[PDB]
Amino acid sequence: QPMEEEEVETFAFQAEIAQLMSLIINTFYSNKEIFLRELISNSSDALDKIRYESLTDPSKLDSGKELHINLIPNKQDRTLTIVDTGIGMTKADLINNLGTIAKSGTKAFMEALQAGADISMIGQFGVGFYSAYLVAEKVTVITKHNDDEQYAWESSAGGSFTVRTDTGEPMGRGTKVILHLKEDQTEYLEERRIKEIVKKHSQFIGYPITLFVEKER
Repeated sequence: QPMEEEEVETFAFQAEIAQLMSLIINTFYSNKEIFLRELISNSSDALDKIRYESLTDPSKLDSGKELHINLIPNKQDRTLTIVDTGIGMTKADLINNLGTIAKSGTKAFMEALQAGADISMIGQFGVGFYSAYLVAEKVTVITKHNDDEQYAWESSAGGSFTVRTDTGEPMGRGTKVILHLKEDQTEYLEERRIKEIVKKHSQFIGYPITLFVEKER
């Protein structure tokens, strides 16, 4: 059949974000497990936004009433996926919030980290997303907001990310963060380890969380 075409938009990370990513990637931190707490917290926040929005306008849940979080480890692909049915992101929200716009806490957080702060402090500085890079060599974010189409963001750091219209599995609404794990971080695909960390750091959450455990492949 003829050659297909797809548009891709490649963006440069804001300089301090790029520096933070570099620091996260290329420096040893213990306690890397907090990446999961941070992504769950972001899903919980996203779920809060759609829940409150929907109080006033219940048609915001036409894209699905269930408000929850699924964790999906895949040993074959070496990916841990965190899926929520939260508000999601429009394409503008995605490009804005995940890389191009300076974030208030980047500078202060890098100074803290160097000065010896535990990486666990990252969430307090509003840049918790980037803790993904403690364990993942590449992150893909799939997102669908009621007001826009489904988009895929991805980055392996190196100072750039891409956004394109997602040609993968449509979602009704929410965000899916796919962590392509580093070879030495595969413990985060083990159900016992995931359960240990969720229990330890994510007892707060306010929505149902479900771990899907693979039994065939």
